Amino acid sequence: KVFGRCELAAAMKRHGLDNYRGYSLGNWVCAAKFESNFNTQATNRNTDGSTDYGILQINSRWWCNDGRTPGSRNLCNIPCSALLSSDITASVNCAKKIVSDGNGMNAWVAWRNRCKGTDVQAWIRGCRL
Ligand SMILES: [Au+3]
Ligand SMILES: [Au+]
Ligand SMILES: [Cl-]
Ligand SMILES: [Cl-]
Repeated sequence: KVFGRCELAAAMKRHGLDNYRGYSLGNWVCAAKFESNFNTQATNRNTDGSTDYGILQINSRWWCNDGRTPGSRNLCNIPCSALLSSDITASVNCAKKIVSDGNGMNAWVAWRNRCKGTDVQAWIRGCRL
C-alpha cells in the first residue's frame, strides 16, 4: 500500500506514534517519506547482506527475522515480512522499540540526514486531526 501523507499521519497517530519518545508526528511522517515514500512494501538490500523492510525500513540485522542475515538478531520478535503489511501495526510496534534503544530517531539515517532540524510540521500541515 502507498499511503497519502495525511492518511499515514492518521494511522501513526492511531497506533500511538504521535510524540512517542518526544518525536512529533511530523518527524515520523518525514522519516517514512524518505525511507519508503510511504510504500509499505518497500524493501532494500544493504551492502552487509541485511535488508530493510517497510514504511520505516526496519533492518534485519537487528530487529526482524528474514532468515538470510547471518549473525543478525530479531529484537522485535517478528518475521520481516510482517513489516510489509498494509496495516502498519507491526512496523509501529517495532519502531517504538527502535526509537527507544538509546539514539532516538537517529537510528533512521534518512531521518537524521533529511528530517532532523527541519520544519517537520509541514508533513502534517493540513491534515484533519
Ligand atoms: Au531522543
Ligand atoms: Au494501522
Ligand atoms: Cl494500534
Ligand atoms: Cl494501518
